[PDB]
Amino acid sequence: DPGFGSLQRRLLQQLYGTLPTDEKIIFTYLQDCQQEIDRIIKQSIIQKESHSVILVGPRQSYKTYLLDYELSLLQQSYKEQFITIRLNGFIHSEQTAINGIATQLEQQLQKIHTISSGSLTEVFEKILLLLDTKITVVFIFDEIDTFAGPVRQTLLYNLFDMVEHSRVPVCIFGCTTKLNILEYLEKRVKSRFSQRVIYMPQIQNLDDMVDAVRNLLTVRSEISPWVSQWNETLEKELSDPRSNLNRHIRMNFETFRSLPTLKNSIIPLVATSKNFGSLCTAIKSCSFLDIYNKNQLSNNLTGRLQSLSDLELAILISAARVALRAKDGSFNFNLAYAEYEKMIKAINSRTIKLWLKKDVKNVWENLVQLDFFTEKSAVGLRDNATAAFYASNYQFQGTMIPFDLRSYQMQIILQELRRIIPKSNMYYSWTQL
Amino acid sequence: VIRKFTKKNVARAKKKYTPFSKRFKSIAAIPDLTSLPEFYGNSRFENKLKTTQKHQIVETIFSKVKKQLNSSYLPARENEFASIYLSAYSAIESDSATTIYVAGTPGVGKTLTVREVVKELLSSSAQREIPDFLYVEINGLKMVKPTDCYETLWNKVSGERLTWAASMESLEFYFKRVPKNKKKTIVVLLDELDAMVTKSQDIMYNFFNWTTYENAKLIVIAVANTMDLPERQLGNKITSRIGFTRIMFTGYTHEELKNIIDLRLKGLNDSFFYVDTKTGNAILIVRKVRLRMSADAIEIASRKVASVSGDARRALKVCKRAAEIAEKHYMAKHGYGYDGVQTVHITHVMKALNETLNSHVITFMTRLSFTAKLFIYALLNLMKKNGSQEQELGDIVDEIKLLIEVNGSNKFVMEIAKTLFQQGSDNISEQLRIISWDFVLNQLLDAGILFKQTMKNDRICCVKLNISVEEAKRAMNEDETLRNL
Amino acid sequence: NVRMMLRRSMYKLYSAADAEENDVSYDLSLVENFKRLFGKDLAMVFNFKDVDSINFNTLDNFIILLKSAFKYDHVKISLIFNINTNLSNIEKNLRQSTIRLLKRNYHKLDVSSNKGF
Amino acid sequence: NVTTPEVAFREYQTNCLASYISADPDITPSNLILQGYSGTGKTYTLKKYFNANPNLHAVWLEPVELVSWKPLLQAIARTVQYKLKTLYPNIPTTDYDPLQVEEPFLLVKTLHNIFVQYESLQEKTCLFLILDGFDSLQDLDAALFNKYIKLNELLPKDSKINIKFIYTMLETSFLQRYSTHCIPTVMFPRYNVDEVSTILVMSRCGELMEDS
Amino acid sequence: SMQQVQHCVAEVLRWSSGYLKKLTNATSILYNTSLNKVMLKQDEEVARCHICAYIASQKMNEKHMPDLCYYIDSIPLEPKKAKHLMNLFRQSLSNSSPMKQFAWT
Amino acid sequence: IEIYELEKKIGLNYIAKVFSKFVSTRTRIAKLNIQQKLILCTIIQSLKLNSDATIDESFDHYIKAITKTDTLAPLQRNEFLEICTILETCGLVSIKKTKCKGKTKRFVDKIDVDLDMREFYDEMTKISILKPFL
Ligand SMILES: Nc1ncnc2c1ncn2[C@@H]1O[C@H](COP(=O)(O)OP(=O)(O)OP(=O)(O)O)[C@@H](O)[C@H]1O
Ligand SMILES: Nc1ncnc2c1ncn2[C@@H]1O[C@H](COP(=O)(O)OP(=O)(O)OP(=O)(O)O)[C@@H](O)[C@H]1O
Ligand SMILES: Nc1ncnc2c1ncn2[C@@H]1O[C@H](COP(=O)(O)OP(=O)(O)OP(=O)(O)O)[C@@H](O)[C@H]1O
Ligand SMILES: [Mg+2]
Ligand SMILES: [Mg+2]
Ligand SMILES: [Mg+2]
Repeated sequence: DPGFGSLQRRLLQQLYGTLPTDEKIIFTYLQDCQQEIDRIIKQSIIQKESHSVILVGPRQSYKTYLLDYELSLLQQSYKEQFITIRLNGFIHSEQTAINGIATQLEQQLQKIHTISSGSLTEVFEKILLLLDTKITVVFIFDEIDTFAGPVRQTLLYNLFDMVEHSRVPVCIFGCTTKLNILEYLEKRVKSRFSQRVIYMPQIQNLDDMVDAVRNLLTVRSEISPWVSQWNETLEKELSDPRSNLNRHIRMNFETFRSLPTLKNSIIPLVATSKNFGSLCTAIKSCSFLDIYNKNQLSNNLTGRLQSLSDLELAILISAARVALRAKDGSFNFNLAYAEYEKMIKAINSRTIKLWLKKDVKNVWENLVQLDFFTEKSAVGLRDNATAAFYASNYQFQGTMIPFDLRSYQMQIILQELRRIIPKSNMYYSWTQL
Repeated sequence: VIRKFTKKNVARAKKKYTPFSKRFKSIAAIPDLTSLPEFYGNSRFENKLKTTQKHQIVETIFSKVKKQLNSSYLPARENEFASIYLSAYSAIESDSATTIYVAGTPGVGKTLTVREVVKELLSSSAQREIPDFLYVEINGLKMVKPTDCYETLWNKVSGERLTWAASMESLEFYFKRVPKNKKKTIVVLLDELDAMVTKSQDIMYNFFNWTTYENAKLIVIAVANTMDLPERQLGNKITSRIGFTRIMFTGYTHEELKNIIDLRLKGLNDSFFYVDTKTGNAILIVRKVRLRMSADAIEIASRKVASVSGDARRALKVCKRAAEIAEKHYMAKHGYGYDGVQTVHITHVMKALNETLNSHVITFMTRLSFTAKLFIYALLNLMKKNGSQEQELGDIVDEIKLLIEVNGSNKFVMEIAKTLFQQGSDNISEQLRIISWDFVLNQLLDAGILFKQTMKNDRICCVKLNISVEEAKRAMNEDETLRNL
Repeated sequence: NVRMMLRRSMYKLYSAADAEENDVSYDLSLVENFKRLFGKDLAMVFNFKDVDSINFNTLDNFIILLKSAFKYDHVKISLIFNINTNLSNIEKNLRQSTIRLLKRNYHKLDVSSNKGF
Repeated sequence: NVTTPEVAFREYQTNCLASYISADPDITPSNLILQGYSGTGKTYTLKKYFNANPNLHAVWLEPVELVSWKPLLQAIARTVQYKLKTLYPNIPTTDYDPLQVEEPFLLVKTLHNIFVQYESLQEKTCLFLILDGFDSLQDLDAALFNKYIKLNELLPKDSKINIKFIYTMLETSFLQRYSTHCIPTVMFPRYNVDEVSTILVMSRCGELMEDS
Repeated sequence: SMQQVQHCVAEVLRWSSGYLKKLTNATSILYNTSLNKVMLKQDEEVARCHICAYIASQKMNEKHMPDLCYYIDSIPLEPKKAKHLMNLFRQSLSNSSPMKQFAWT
Repeated sequence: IEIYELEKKIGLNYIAKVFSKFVSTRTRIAKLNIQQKLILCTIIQSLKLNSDATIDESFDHYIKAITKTDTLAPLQRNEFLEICTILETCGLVSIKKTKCKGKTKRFVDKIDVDLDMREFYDEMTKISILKPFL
């Protein structure tokens, strides 16, 4: 059935957003904000007016999506009128952004018709001579908050000076998740900034999510013979308020309120269907969404507890008992083994094997590996590479004492252990202190 | 030869190492540097950003207004101008070396006044009342390294390209040992002086100690943020050498900002334009349309900006934003695309001024999901009971569980408890965290609403509110469910 | 740390291989491409001086890091542990998976000055 | 156009791999995560999936060997161009040195310079980079994975070679640090006792029988 | 500040009654909005509330009682300066949301 | 000499002109309205209790002081930071960005005051409605 293959490919590329520019999907709650972006681009590329603007919104809130849509829409009619320089706050540092801007300037200027040669002082001086009809330079500057540090903000200073005073028209689109982005800026940088902040729209009601799902899953072109029947199946499942798809949209609205989150589950529902009737049954039932939701929680604390052996569960209950009785919540191997040994004698007195410390050591190491115990006052994963490098050159005191004396703390407490251990388990009576 | 690491991206400038002190036999053998071709300055990139235009772009009535209010394109700076011009003129005429300290808040016209003083001095030197001088401008924030100033100034003096230490000794020898009849006066503007402050203060001491030399003929105009920058960040030697007579650039009053904006809009306010009604293109002297921007709107914008900052950039940007809002409404109502009286009203000015005053924190928290609001609400309850301002995440988990299990007769909670704890599904076990727990935790950390401690234990890691508590409560008081319980 | 151990080991390996038979990254990918760069195969003998004074977490992580070279067909690795106290001190500082890894081919050799007079 | 293999207790994971991995870059995610603890069949399922589909172009890297971020970048730069030479031997190429990469933007520039010389190809294809054990890096920090999520955005959209990243993770907390990025994740839960018994029998009886 | 608002509207015009209470409430709301939105020099501040009271009075004459009379003379400033500041206040705070949600009736 | 030839022997008055030109919290307070004096009272009161308090914690104190007094309409957080910027311009407030020193260490913006406390209480006790806010 090549028609179902065509319909499945079309549904997948609608869900990945990789349609052509004239066919690309903009949601209703995203129109006006897009139109605002559509003004600023068109005031820079076409009318040669310099702009600086920061888009503020959470992750996966269609900032990059709307910016790429605007650049691709203006790319097909005004191609020689602008160049694009992309910087990212994660990849580019404060010193490597100059080289990134320079090499992007050569690979963009020859694409229409040197800067990046020499030392950093020479390259920055040549950039300042180049920037400080005319071709509009458009800066897309993601994670702008990483360059608004509390020490010195040289690149933001120079770029906003390029917006303010240069004879070359410059458009800067910063993007961030920080709501209070204007307080991050230094006073002179804040003075040179245009104070134009666009906050991305949030989903306000369930009808916005249902309308966006309808936009994502309706085939508005006739490239398969199965398109029409799929459209009435989708409209029947979306217009029914008591359907499974509306229930899953409502669950996403209350918990995540994220259309990429829903798309990551809808994509393997479409892709794993083999024919048209299987796809219709899958979208009517949405049982694959339940299987997806079960798999997304399979490596959490509950699913990791349900994979434990009897001795592992016994040692974990013993360590939780010792941690609940302790005031700092701290324990070691010796106290947990004492609690385990007392528990096994009190079970066998009313058989169950007592394992020796030599064999309980491996169980303890697996429990540390499965993130049930943490080392006491452990920082863990560091935020940046410099702090991790400093941590790698220091010998911690926990790594020099024997393992039976290392202090540990519980990731799950005994009250949480009693809730999800079944009452038919043989160690269930020891989950209450 | 096997190398322990490689540096395969070395970019080394072609700058020489021999300083100026070793290129002549003696002090008496140095020739007249004024009569030298490379000395004292005696653009190749401008062609690269030009293209051919094949569309007649439509400039409306407000386009000339918005181009007019740009900072790139002095009624209120006449005493600062007089002081700086008198000091610099007296130092040029008497072959003296001096320091002029200027400081102020952003956008109060410091750089503009210094550049106008320098242009008027060049005009005076063109008609021969003062000896000829070189002008050098060094911005501390446009330097990759702070020592590049040493590389810059000497390159403006001799035309040579040296390394920074060799340039520093070259400048030292030139200022100290070269006689005044053999050299030329140099006026150097040090802009953004706080960026030239290092840990050892080498550059600051060198630049303000060269001004104390007899043979230097060096005038340094140092532009800074504050009056007490030497008394805070510099030693007593540099503070002594800078001096005591320091020039304040105070913020503009509302009359001065109003005069600046009216001097921008002098030729186009209350004027007439030829506007083609089919397209909207406006031509200064088909409908004759009269353009005005009201003086009351400009006045109150000047009053607000003058009370806040005195920033001329802020006043110009507020007026430009009001013109942009009026132009957006005009192009919306007239159906004008991109290829009888038009008034920039006071409501547009008040829309421009309030746009940076409306807070999207409460609006952002109002439109969050139920689980993020439940997180914030439980955190507020913990701050109410134990009063810590930092709450453990396990305490938030147990407080969320308690708030669910106590209000178990609330209809919304009855409808949503299976969603929070099983994702609406059988075959999914009772979970220890709610659904989208780390999702809303990372969402509130991304927005800057929360601060999270760097620990690897998820329960005793603490979380602090980064915003004020009453706006969080306010946002929690808008919701119909969290109001009830 | 483990990174310095690997970098010193791979610099020593590359220096010896060039000293007998363009530079590479001092990293375990040199073990991967050793036959492609030198033609012969490889036998590494690791001698750990003063194991009682080393950080046993760092040594343990280096042992699991060296375990990753078993999937390459041309690699043989020998380890020599110079122990000064006894084996019961070093079997309680390593993890049990490391002990199970080291048990498949190991030889004790009690060589000292008091051995048999 | 994907063959779905048969893994004995990883049917959902194999179906998810068939759903997410394809030769079309138009319907393939930029980033894909396979999260599971040790001995859960992540590597086994990924090898069976790529062995059942030989048209998929995969580059296998082990970050546990690479130890730090700089040899990981150099390994990406070396192995991508080696695979591209062994994939299209009739394309004239310039051999860029992988040791030129000391910073992530240098990786972006090197990948751009490698990919612009394959524009004579007819169809857009995917190059899959499997970082099997990303959080097993001994010099790991929280900011490193953020540089790899956004790496496709600094690469040209209209390229014939479109790089796709497949990550493998061990710890749940490391994955849950990046939950708001909404990367598609397939999770590999730990086997139960009957499953590990069956796997042990069908993986070890053949060499227990033929022992000397 | 209730005594100040009462004194200013008493000087402008000529207390639980409906029209006088609504006039004082409107004058208080304009005063509270005026302290933040319109920024006054030291002398002109002394005549703030009078101006606020004045425009409140004008609104009543606009609707709800065309017979109510008011005299600008009670503002202590120069009458040109007082009228100009009154024009600024009236144009700036007529379109405010508290007086878009107010109940003049 | 510069002052003499800018206004046009040199006497005592020009030396005093230099020393007054190139070199006060009573006059700064007197140039404020009743809303800005109210904010400056709650800022100093919030800094006695904490002395390491952010702008959000200073705004936190100001809302509680209004609700027990009901003097002037309560205003928003960004309107509060604007008045703090007005008092920044006047010199009564000195806003810095420094790192907090709790369990979670990040960079926060906090209010510092350095005005003369002897002249602050004299200017505020003349106004009757501000005396609850001392
Ligand atoms: N160029 C693009 N073409 C198609 N879809 C895209 C494009 N860029 C992003 N998307 C999709 O948009 C959704 C999320 O939007 P987007 O990536 O723009 O968010 P964002 O707010 O910019 O994110 P962040 O803060 O993480 O940078 C995802 O489903 C993603 O796949
Ligand atoms: N007196 C003035 N007359 C006209 N325009 C002015 C005046 N002062 C400032 N401006 C405008 O404000 C802009 C900013 O002024 P300027 O660059 O001199 O500020 P600054 O005081 O040096 O501030 P910063 O500390 O941020 O460098 C000028 O480019 C000009 O457009
Ligand atoms: N489903 C299975 N069917 C058959 N054999 C299996 C299966 N799962 C695992 N195995 C066997 O167990 C071995 C371990 O699996 P694998 O290497 O894929 O684990 P992993 O989860 O990737 O581990 P790690 O995180 O430690 O690298 C496989 O190499 C294979 O021999
Ligand atoms: Mg983005
Ligand atoms: Mg300046
Ligand atoms: Mg593996």
